Amino acid sequence: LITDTLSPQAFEEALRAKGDFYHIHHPYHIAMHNGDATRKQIQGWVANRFYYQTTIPLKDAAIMANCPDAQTRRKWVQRILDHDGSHGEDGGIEAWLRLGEAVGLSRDDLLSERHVLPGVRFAVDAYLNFARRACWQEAACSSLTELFAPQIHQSRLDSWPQHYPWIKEEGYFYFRSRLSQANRDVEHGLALAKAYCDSAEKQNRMLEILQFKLDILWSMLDAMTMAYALQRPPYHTVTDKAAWHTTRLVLEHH
Amino acid sequence: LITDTLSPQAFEEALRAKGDFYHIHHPYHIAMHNGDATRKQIQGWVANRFYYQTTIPLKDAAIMANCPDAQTRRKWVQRILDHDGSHGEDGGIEAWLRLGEAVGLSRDDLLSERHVLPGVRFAVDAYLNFARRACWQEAACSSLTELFAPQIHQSRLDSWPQHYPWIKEEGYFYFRSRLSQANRDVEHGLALAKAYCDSAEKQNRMLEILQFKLDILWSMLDAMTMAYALQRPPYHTVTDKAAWHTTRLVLEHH
Repeated sequence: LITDTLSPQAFEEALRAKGDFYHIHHPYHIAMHNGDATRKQIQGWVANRFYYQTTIPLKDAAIMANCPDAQTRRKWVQRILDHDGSHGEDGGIEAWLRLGEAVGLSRDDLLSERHVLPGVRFAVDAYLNFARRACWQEAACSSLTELFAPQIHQSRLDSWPQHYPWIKEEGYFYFRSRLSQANRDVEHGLALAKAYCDSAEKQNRMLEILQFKLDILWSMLDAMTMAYALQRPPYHTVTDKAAWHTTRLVLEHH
Repeated sequence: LITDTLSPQAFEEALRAKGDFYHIHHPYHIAMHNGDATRKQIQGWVANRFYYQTTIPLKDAAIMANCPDAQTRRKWVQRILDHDGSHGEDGGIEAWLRLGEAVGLSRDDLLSERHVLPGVRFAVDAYLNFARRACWQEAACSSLTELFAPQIHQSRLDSWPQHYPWIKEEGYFYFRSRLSQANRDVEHGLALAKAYCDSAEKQNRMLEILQFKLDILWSMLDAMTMAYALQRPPYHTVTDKAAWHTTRLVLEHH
């Protein structure tokens, strides 16, 4: 807990220390990364992670709708361009679609969202809903967990292909290459947090908002663990079929 | 799937069939009902279920804010009176607090919401956010899962006191009695569904909405399973203390 307002520098260090809770320390992430995960588990990860990615532009658009500052909006929309693709070219979403096919899932499998677990949906939807309601500074700042991402790993040829030979190399490589080409300022979140949180009370609240964001990523992986690692998907005691809801009910009729 | 529009009485039977997916069929509920749950699992269940219970009034008020029909609102508001108490009298929320005391938790433990798991929080908040955005008819109809609740928590000595004699008898009896006195019309959502859902398209959508409501309840028990039955609470690889966010960010500063 903070009593005396931290300085921009020490506040940056309180923010970065939340990195210890990043989802890379989740066992499901670790099993995947070590080559220990099964085919079902990989495919389930890609299909559920896909839901988080197709929601990010809705979430960025929500922030912009709450942002009366044109200069901020000019930087922020690059996040939407990134995912959706612009100038008639392909974007991040197309990268994730290429990974799906590389791991053996079809375009329609991913796009339909049919394999997305309720637990994943609720966590991801919490992110969107926070961005719809919170002030734009607070919602924008929550994007700074992106600073905890790996080294953009490539000194690892012994990492995925190697570990999972059944994954098609063409697709995987298109995925890694579309993503290393992002144009969004991954730092904007931190710069904004440093400028905006200029009192003890805001700084403490921002650390809680960061915690919320981390709780979302971790909770996505809990849901995957239950379903694909522990044999306990929703309703397993009553049916062997997938029976969870499959619709973004508030945004689409059917 | 529904092909051609079902009659009201036949549509009712399709809604009732979804009770096969009610949360009483979840392993965590079964273990509690069977006498095999631990004290930590029971305490964790009361604390997390209490987050759901304190949210119901907010969700019912969100329905009312979207309902321009006075006649509906006069029935709906009794749900709020049931939960919060009226004319000085106590209400269902006080019954849950007594249940918490009865299983060994303090009122501050419950009221503070500090033990609520993020996975429970995200599922419960998805309910409130659906009610805030969906048309009032669709949001109201989801309350019909209350029809699936068994004989209002009562059986010939098979219960909780014989399996868990450490449960305090005063609190427990206050809980069972105080909940039996609710005045809300639990059928209201089912009567509105039969009147409102008068096409195949509405019927199928309503079935998906009920499924969404069922997925909430199941997903709350998944998160409790992960924390209290499988020793995998959030961040268990990095810390043994509780580090999840504990604040309803969009409704309270701290």
